[PDB]
Amino acid sequence: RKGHMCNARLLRSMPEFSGVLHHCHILASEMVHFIHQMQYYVTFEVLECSWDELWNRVQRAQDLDHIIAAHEAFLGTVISRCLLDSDSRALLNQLRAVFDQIIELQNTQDAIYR
Amino acid sequence: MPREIITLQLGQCGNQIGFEFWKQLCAEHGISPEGIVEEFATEGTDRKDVFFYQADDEHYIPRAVLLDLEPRVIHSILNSPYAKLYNPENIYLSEHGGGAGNNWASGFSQGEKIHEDIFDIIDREADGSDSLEGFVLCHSIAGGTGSGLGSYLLERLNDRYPKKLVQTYSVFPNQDEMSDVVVQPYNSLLTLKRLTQNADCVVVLDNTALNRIATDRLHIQNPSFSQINQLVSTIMSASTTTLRYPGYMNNDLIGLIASLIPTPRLHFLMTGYTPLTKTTVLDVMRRLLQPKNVMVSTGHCYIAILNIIQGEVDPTQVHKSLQRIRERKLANFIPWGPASIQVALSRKSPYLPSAHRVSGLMMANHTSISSLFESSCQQYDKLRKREAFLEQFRKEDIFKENFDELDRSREVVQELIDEYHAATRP
Amino acid sequence: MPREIITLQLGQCGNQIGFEFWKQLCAEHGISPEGIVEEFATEGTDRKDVFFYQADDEHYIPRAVLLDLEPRVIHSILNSPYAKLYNPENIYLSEHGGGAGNNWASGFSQGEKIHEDIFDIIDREADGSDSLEGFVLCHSIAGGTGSGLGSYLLERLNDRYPKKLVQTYSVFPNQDEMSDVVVQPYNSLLTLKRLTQNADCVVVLDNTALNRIATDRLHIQNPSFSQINQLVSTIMSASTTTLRYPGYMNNDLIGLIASLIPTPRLHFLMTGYTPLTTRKTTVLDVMRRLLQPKNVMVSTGRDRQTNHCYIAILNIIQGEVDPTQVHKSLQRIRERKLANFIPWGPASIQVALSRKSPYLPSAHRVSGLMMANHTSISSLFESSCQQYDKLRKREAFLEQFRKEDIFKENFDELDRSREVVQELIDEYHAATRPDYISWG
Repeated sequence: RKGHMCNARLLRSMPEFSGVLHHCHILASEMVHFIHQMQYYVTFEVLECSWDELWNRVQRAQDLDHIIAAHEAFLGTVISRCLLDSDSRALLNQLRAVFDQIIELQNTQDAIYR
Repeated sequence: MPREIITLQLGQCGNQIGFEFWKQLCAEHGISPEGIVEEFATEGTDRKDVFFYQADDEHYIPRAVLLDLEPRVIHSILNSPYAKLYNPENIYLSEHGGGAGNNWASGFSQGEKIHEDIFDIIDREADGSDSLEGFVLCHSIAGGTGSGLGSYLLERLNDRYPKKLVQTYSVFPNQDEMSDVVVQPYNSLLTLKRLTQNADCVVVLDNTALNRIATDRLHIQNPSFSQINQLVSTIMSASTTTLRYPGYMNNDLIGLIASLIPTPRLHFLMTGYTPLTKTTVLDVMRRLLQPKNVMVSTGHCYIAILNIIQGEVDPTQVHKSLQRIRERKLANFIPWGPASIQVALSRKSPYLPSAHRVSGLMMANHTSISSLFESSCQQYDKLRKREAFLEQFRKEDIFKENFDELDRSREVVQELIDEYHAATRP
Repeated sequence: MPREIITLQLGQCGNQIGFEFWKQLCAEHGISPEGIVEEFATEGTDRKDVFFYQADDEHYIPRAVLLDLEPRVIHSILNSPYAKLYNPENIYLSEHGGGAGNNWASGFSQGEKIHEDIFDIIDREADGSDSLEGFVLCHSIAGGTGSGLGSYLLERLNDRYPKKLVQTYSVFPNQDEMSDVVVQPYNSLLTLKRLTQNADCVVVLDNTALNRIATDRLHIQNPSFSQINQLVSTIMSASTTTLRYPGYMNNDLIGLIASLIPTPRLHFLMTGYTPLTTRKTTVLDVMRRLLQPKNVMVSTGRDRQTNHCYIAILNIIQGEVDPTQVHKSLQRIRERKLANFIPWGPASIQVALSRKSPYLPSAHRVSGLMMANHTSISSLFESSCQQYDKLRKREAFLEQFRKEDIFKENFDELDRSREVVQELIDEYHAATRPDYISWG
């Protein structure tokens, strides 16, 4: 996105490129929205919840067994929210394909700009 | 590794806002006005190296460059308790104490006159930054120095760092009051032009909306510029909260901008701050939805909204607030793309006393900002049609031959308005 | 969602009544004069969102807009101990500091002059309201502002908010005292016209009845404006009891009105209050006192020719009330025929039991207010029409109307108002009659 929005300033002087610039900025903005939302979900729906579980448990822990169980619960909550199960594998693959497509779009945009 | 950001404070208003910003940051991080870490702030979780440098005397020095065409504000900063906060090598002051005379063209010529001092400072800071993320130019579009020189600096940052983001905090003049600067509409048009064409992200600071917020929400009868700048400093602290508190996501300004500016030409960002004076996620969002708390004068739909909530927040209350916001359709999104509404939970700074366990900032991209650019264009056209205050412009190089720089600024701001409307359109 | 009511205080009298209303609400909620909730009032069981707004500082701010074309009352509110309770941005003052001068035409022209500012304010409050229920305009029907500006605001609210209720509390001038406004009958007729055609409910506040109450029940010789405003504030506080004390049924004014007003034009409500004074009161004793003419707060002419009747009665009984005593009171009222009802419909008599404000001192373990729609209000409308006809037939006090645009060419709006008020009197008498269904 940085390259998009800098190069569309550089190449604004030539109007021929503007359609490419705009279409790339749109695709990149869609990707940016998705990634930002998904990271906010992982941070709060995975990390925030798992850390709150861990901290509440440890802060009410009276036994070492209790501490161990609390740490396991923290990690389990993080895994569950982060789609770390053996049943989320398809959604994980889709996430990974989206990542790889975003890298590909980056490469294609850099090629177009070159 | 640090991700340094250089703050450029331009003209009287920019320098005063930078000074109050540094005071607010010091207060939020528990840093004294001299740059010394307070004993209560020795164990802070904030990354100071991003925005401050540490001197050999344990002084934290702002990565701030103060440029003004008038001596009054620079002298006030150097005579303030925060004089030791700024790195002295990063301060350029024009020896030509004539200022821009509230003339945008004069401010541009002054930026050219002080180019070497300013670009020497910028280059020194760039080489002195381990991982400079970018530059934030804080200036006003309506003055002479801050407007003309601000547009010049936006251009020069775009030229010097054409692969680096250039963000501006551009103060838009009050559209409802008669500007004391008869050329103010020209300055405003030139600044809107530079934000639309040469900036990756323009934070619109509408003096009309800021005054309205300061009066209606802070209970300031006749809100002073000082109270508005205190709100601005609160906003700047909230904007740096993701830098000061290490999180898992969106820990950099690059990521913020990429989340905020989906259209490179449509790079005008609206800001929102709260409190303007036990808040639940839902109660916060309900108060945020009140028009009196939006910090952008937009004449339209929201493209995206990010609420950064700092303090002790129940994530389940955040989720409930998001669910209620969705059910209530509290934000209108672009029809040609998915509605980007994010909520980040962050902790508040431990060093700033907060009467409120939780504060929140809303950043909203809303197409009515095009109406603000249209208003600025109309003010420019109102001045140009009267040839008002042009005798001083013809003395300045940008206006020496013709007023084409004003007309181009009006065109650029029109293009910005039209792009904002297209972004309002599928 | 809250069901917000915006209180619009118009002119000297409206603004003073609004100020006393805000004082009463503050006292009922334990809110300081600065709008801050008192420490002792944090645990109230009342739903404030219906009638108050909450400021960001945990201050409860009245959902009240104070609009005046004369500075005296707005300045009095901003100079009162409650000045900090109200949002200063909710105070509109006409730059034309001429007021309506007790002239309906001048008040109307002023409403026209401040139309945009007023509807901008109303829309700002509507957007600041999650589920705004409506606006209550506190004005006088006999003055200039409350009559003229009240009619203007009623028209503009009806046009701009055609799905929102516009209720008015219109204070009628004292009929027993010589009005200083020789055109007062014209102003009253015009206000009655606007209440009849463009208002959903007009609460008639007769200064004659207020004087009668002050003499007979409070033993106030020559009641001062402060004592009148204290009575008004008592009534306004009583009006919010169904909102302030959570019950199972009829907890909102909309539902109350829909239960009380089967005929949209027959929206003139009479009030009665008890005790009115400077033993455990039973429900039956309460209802008997309410049925006592000395406790009715409306000056209706005792026309011996028209057998006036109640269309509807609501008895709001505030305090520690035994429902078995309520049932006994209903039985005794029925057996004694203590109320005459409209002949064309069943006697709608409801009784709501409510709790008193924990923050407001109640000298009476039990109080009661009666709100009654009673055809003898027609005697008031007939009197207003007759006074209008007396001035118009004599063209008395018309020079100031002819100076105003609404009356500059002719008085046809006054004559239509006089016709409407005559029709209102006759319709109220018919509503006292079994033929009311065919009266219109």
